[PDB]
Amino acid sequence: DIAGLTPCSESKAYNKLERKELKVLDKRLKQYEPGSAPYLALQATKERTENRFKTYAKQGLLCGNDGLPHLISDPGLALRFNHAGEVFITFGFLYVAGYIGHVGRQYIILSKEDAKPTDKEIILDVPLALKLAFQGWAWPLASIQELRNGSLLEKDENITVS
Amino acid sequence: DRPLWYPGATPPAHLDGSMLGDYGFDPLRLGTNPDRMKWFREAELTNGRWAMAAVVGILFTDVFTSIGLVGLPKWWEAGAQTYPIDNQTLRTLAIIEFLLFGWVETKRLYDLRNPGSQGDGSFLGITDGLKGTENGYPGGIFDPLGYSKTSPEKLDELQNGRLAMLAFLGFASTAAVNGQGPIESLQTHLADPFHVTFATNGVSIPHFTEF
Amino acid sequence: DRPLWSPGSEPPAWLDGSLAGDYGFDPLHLSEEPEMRKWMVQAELVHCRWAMLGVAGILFTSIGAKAGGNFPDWYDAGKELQKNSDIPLGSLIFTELLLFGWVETKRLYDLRNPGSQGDGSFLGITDGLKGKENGYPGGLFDPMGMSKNEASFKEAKQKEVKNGRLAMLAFVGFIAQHHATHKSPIDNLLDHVADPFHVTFATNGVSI
Amino acid sequence: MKDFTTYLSTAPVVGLGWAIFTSGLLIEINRFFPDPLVFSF
Amino acid sequence: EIGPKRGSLVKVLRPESYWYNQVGKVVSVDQSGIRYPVVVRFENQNYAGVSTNNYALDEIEEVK
Ligand code: CLA
Ligand code: CLA
Ligand code: CLA
Ligand code: CLA
Ligand code: CLA
Ligand SMILES: CC(/C=C/C=C(C)/C=C/[C@@]12O[C@]1(C)C[C@@H](O)CC2(C)C)=C\C=C\C=C(C)\C=C\C=C(C)\C=C\[C@@]12O[C@]1(C)C[C@@H](O)CC2(C)C
Repeated sequence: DIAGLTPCSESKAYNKLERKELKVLDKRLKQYEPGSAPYLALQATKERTENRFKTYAKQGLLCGNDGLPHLISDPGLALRFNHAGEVFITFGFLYVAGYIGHVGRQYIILSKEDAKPTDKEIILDVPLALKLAFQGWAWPLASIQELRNGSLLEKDENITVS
Repeated sequence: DRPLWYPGATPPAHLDGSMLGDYGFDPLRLGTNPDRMKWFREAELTNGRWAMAAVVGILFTDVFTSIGLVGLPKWWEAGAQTYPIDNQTLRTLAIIEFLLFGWVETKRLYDLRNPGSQGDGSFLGITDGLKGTENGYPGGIFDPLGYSKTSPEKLDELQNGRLAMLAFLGFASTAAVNGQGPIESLQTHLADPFHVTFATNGVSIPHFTEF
Repeated sequence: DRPLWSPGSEPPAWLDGSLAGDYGFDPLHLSEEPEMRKWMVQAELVHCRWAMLGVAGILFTSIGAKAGGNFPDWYDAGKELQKNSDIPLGSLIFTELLLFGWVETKRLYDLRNPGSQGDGSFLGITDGLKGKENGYPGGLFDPMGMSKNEASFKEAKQKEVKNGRLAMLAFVGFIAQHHATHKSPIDNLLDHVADPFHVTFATNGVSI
Repeated sequence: MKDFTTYLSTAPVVGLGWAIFTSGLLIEINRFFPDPLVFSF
Repeated sequence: EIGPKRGSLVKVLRPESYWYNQVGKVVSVDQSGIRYPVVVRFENQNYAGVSTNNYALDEIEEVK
């Protein structure tokens, strides 16, 4: 009940929308036999809709004036209340993104220490790429240990015109 | 130095050098840098040293609790039962813990950067006794059993510490999928060894085969 | 100089006839590289051994079921043997996976590092636990000293490959005749000899 | 055989190995686990 | 004789060249008193497509 919003568990617009979708899906049930493939498909879609509304609700998710769930993003404001899960868990993307970056940077540096590193880019060295992909699980430790040693950057060896 | 974690085809690069509990296990090659290796061994020593005290504080009390000697709560609710007593302070334990712990943690920190950097003009009169022998291995702290000639006692220390770390991870995971204690989950494993198993007792892996 | 898989054809360059059960049949050029050949030979040997054990077990339980015992057929055997069992699924699955992880990991590292597990690591076993050939271990898996004679070991290796290939070719046939007749393999064999002219693969509705 | 396995390292290793793996992983995750709008905390 | 050793990697110091602050291998050094005798060769091509150029003696520095 922050930023003027209300929990999805006590909102009339949320229930109104839920019944609307359950009704528009149920209107298509009369056009088919009670035991065929379109009937089974429509029944599976109805079960998924009921489960999603139940899953979206009772999990601290709150909506505002229209039944649509809103998301709290300020840390602290999302930590003082049970709203950390909605967007404060940015560390999942940061982990996968840093994993991709560390694997690519390790492949660029290692491949450059070879005669003509070009054809190694158009024709990947798959045993070296697979070995470097499964070796970068602890990428933040390698990043902090490669920064203190100064092996992450260059001093002044850049094609500049400044 | 000690037996390899695998029987073959796994030759490390920076693990050839002598070290305490050297088993040659480093697949991600994290300790390639010498300074980072020297810092990671201290981190492993501190983590194992505190995990040992934590696992004995949980397991040793759980033995008497399951037998019936004491009426103390389990570890997952020992915190929820200490503060409801009438004579127990508020949540100031975290602050006094942070202050009194940071005071000695910074001494141990400045000792790693500059080994034996405890000058005479720092403490009152024990300003000379804090000169540790090696990094992570001091002398004036411990009083007996340490003036021997052969160091592989540290191997027992490191092996007990690694087993303790793995044990605490099992304590936090077993009590997260079953809601019981370690010996409470161990005693039931002795009764039915095929029924209470992580593959089928707790919701660990999605096994849905109920034909 | 040796009988080939296609009389009149020519065998490849990387198949001289020194391999166990060599016949020169490799049209898709697989196992041309030395490492790929080293991996493919072990894959064939492990497949031959598992196929021989599985076919022998299927024929044993099928013959016992035809004789009168309480044995289920080869197909749907796991369904009716799990409903009345105290061993729970999932636990049994991971128990099998846990034991097979240890065995197959030691066998894999024996292939990448030939003669490496026999170094006193696993409970102090030095003489055994070290293979003699590519996919032919020794020391512990040879109770009878039948491998200490090359003149008989070569012929016995040839017999193992030629029997395993027929066994896996038979296992593929077990699935086909089951899916085509919904009967036991020993029931299909006894029904074929009862009427070799009328019943066959062409008079069963399916596969026409 | 060496030429075929080296041919398989140009454009398929990046446009059909990773693409098929990543697409199949995200699709199977969204298939067994239905539609995820929060960390379910 | 006046230029650097033939075959030694050098660094370019011409502030308006495509290989500024780069490392190039010296292929030959002329001994006729010309303005730009040190001829170098670089692994990476320029915007035009060439990979070699000749610099003077003052705009050539040793690598790092
Ligand atoms: C050496 C430590 C150790 C020991 C003795 C045990 C023992 C036990 N565990 Mg546990 N566990 C451990 C570590 C350990 N665990 C760790 C580190 C984790 C986090 C991944 C877990 C997570 C876990 C869960 C989720 C569950 C158990 C459960 C159980 C009980 C049934 C066995 C089972 O289901 O498979 C065990 C599952 C594992 C993941 C352990 C296998 C791999 C470990 C880490 C290898 C270590 C073994 C060691 C090398 C050899 C044994 C040493 C011992 C003789 C001292 C059993 C008494 C189940 C239970 O409570 O039954 C109701 C259960 O649900 N464990
Ligand atoms: C239009 C201009 C242009 C073009 C044509 C290219 C083209 C290329 N760039 Mg480039 N680039 C450009 C502009 C351009 N760039 C610009 C403006 C910049 C900024 C200055 C860069 C900076 C840049 C960098 C930093 C890099 C490239 C790289 C590459 C190469 C990528 C090869 C690849 O597919 O990646 C790889 C794609 C992948 C998906 C690799 C993942 C492989 C997985 C892990 C293998 C696993 C698959 C598995 C075995 C299959 C099993 C599946 C099974 C389950 C079915 C490629 C030839 C990269 C390179 O050098 O290649 C290595 C490189 O790192 N570029
Ligand atoms: C793994 C290689 C790699 C790495 C480590 C980086 C890293 C970086 N890039 Mg970059 N980039 C790459 C590839 C890479 N790039 C490629 C291939 C392109 C051409 C499409 C670009 C085009 C690009 C632009 C236009 C810009 C950057 C910028 C940046 C910086 C800002 C962070 C960012 O994420 O921007 C965004 C990065 C992208 C949008 C590229 C995403 C495409 C994927 C991730 C690249 C595929 C890499 C491949 C799989 C690696 C092969 C693995 C190997 C095992 C075979 C950062 C240092 C920004 C900058 O200038 O610095 C501040 C910027 O403006 N990049
Ligand atoms: C391993 C050898 C082998 C043997 C001994 C048999 C034997 C038999 N099969 Mg069978 N089959 C086999 C392989 C084999 N099959 C394979 C690989 C397939 C998959 C294509 C099939 C698919 C199959 C079907 C669908 C059916 C049978 C049926 C039968 C029975 C009647 C004969 C018939 O009409 O089959 C048909 C003959 C063939 C399909 C030709 C297969 C020839 C393969 C390549 C083996 C040849 C190797 C070797 C020369 C023969 C063995 C030597 C010696 C032991 C005789 C009979 C007892 C029928 C049955 O169930 O009886 C009621 C039935 O309908 N089989
Ligand atoms: C059906 C015919 C066909 C098609 C549609 C393509 C299409 C493509 N080729 Mg290929 N090629 C073909 C035939 C074909 N080729 C043949 C016969 C050969 C000779 C064997 C080659 C040899 C060849 C080489 C050597 C290369 C290509 C490359 C490329 C890609 C252009 C580069 C780019 O996207 O920017 C670059 C993209 C980035 C820098 C960012 C990296 C992230 C990317 C987007 C992830 C990779 C996913 C992939 C491109 C998308 C799916 C691919 C699709 C085929 C399913 C492109 C998608 C280049 C390539 O590998 O792509 C990198 C390249 O190096 N081709
Ligand atoms: C046939 C087979 C492989 C065939 C491969 C062929 C022809 C390949 C041919 C070629 O490659 C060459 C050579 C050269 C290439 O250039 C070209 C081609 C043309 C590609 C494998 C079978 C391999 C078959 C195996 C390994 C079977 C094992 C069976 C087991 C274990 C049984 C388990 C049971 O569970 C059941 C099923 C039922 C339960 O009731 C009972 C129990 C016993 C529990």
